Amino acid sequence: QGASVLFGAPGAGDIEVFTTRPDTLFGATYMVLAPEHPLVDQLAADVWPQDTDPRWTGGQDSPRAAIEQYRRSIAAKSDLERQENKEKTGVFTGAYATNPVSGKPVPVFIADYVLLGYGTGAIMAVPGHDQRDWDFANTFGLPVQEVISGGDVTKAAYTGDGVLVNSDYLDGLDIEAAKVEVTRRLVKDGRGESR
Repeated sequence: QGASVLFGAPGAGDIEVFTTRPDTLFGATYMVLAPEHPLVDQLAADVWPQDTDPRWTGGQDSPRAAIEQYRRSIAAKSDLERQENKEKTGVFTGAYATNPVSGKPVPVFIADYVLLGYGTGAIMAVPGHDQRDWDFANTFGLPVQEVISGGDVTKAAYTGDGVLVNSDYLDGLDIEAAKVEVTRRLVKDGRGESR
C-alpha cells in the first residue's frame, strides 16, 4: 500500500523515507531529518546558499553553526516532547536531495519532531497534501505545491480524492494508479520498493 523511497544526497549516499502517499512525490518540497541523523554532518554545506531563508538559519553564520546550536537547544527534550511538539522548530542544513522520480532539488532540514528509532529517521514533506507538513511549512515559509486537484492549498492541505496535476507524465492519473507508478519507477531505478 505504502512505499519506501530513497532520496539521493550528493556524496553522502541515500536518505530513506516511508510514505503512505507515493503518488504525491512530485509535491515533495523539502525533507526533514532527525537532528541526530548520521548523514547530517556530511550534508552540512560550507556556506548558506542564496536560496536560504533567514527563518531557516537560527541567525547563525553557517550551516554547521546552526546545526550544532539547534542540537544543543533540544538535547534535553524527551522523545514524546519532541514528537508531539506543538511548536515547529528546525534549521536548514544547506543541502539538497534529488527527488528520485522528478529529479528536482529538495532542501534538507533537521527538526526535533523527527526521531531516530521510531521510523526511518527522515520524512518527505508534501505540505500541499499533509496537514502536519502544511503547518510546518507555514511557520518557515517552505514551498507548497498542489499535485492533487480538488482542494485549495493556499488555505490548508488537501487530503481528499482527485487526479494528479503538476506531476509531469503522471498528470491526469487517479491516486491509486499514481501510487503504483511511483513505486514501479523506484523499483526499476533501484530507489525504493513497496512497503
